Amino acid sequence: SEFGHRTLASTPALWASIPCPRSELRLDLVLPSGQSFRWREQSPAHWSGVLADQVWTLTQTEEQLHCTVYRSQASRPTPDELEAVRKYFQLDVTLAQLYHHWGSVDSHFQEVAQKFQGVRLLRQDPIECLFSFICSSCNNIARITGMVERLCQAFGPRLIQLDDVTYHGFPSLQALAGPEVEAHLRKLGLGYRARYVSASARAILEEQGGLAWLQQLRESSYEEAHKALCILPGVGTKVADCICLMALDKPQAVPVDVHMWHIAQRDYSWHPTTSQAKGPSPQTNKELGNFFRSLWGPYAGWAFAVLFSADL
DNA sequence: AGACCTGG
DNA sequence: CAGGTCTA
Ligand SMILES: [Ca+2]
Repeated sequence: SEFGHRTLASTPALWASIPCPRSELRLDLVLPSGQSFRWREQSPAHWSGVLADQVWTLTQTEEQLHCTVYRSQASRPTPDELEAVRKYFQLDVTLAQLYHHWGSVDSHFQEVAQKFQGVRLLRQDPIECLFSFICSSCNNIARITGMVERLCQAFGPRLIQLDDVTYHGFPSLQALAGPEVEAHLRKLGLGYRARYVSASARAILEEQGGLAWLQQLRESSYEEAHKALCILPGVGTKVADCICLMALDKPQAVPVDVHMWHIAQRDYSWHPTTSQAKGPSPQTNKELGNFFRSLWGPYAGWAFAVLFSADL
């Protein structure tokens, strides 16, 4: 009872709730959908992972988001810890309002949205997001999830152990910039991605002014943030957009890839106007990005996440 | 337009 | 072959 991952039923006194309807958030649609790769459904409807440097288990009912944190001396989450959860799901951004706006300017969105409510954007830490997505090229969610997990066990601080699962905080820049990190990462199967992780860690710390340079990009504009991220090795337009959208508060960022094309072509009969090439390319991808921004508005990135989930 | 790294 | 990135 006092051991293993908790459940709302097994340790009722250790859970605290945050008012939140399923219409504003659906854990099963957000946590394993390629935004964050650190969440696991260790027990049906119960999701565990690291948030604000601690381990949490989350589960929801129709009107509540039940949270539980593991630190010593067991205890229900404090009002301040709960705010960290609220900020992580950016609960201040009302989904009902967004769905309504996107649904009123886009018939197709309104159709698919009906069955997929609760899809919103997580507000992730810049470092975790940068290196997690550096590992995203040529990999599916499952592979990415594995690489990120071994990377954290290897270079991340040990937090606590639940059952046979030991949680680790995400690796720091210092750790990732360490010597022989690349060789070590290759043994963990990160392949050529190992080099970018090592190279980007050292580049930020030794050429850009460190952690401050990254975090500070949140106060910077989307165009400026995107441009800056792109100098880092292993980070291109795609990864830069994912980072801007997921960690730098740039909701208008749309990460274009082949999947997005499939949707643009099938559900909007979209095709390139500016660039010559009629297939995916830097110039055409830039258009697709502008197309959806023009269609959905300031939160075009959030809107696509919805379609991205409806397409499973 | 290839090369870079591996399981499904 | 997979959500891409880098380079000729
Ligand atoms: Ca780059």
